Amino acid sequence: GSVQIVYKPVDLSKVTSKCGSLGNIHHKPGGGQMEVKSEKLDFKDRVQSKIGSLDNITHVPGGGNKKIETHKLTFRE
Repeated sequence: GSVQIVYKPVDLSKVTSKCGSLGNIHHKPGGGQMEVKSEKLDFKDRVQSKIGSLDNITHVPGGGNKKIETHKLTFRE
């Protein structure tokens, strides 16, 4: 009972951008008020929590292109 597996993916992709002039970008947030009351806080096994955040981001990638590629081969008898 012979088994023969061949996994030959080809990818010639191009995630491309072109942008002549990126700019003149103003991010002027006007402040705020945050209150959080808790008694107890238990966490376990790969928890990702934020509690009480006042957070400003300005993110101007000239490019900002992303490619995510997952090859997963699994074999069981």
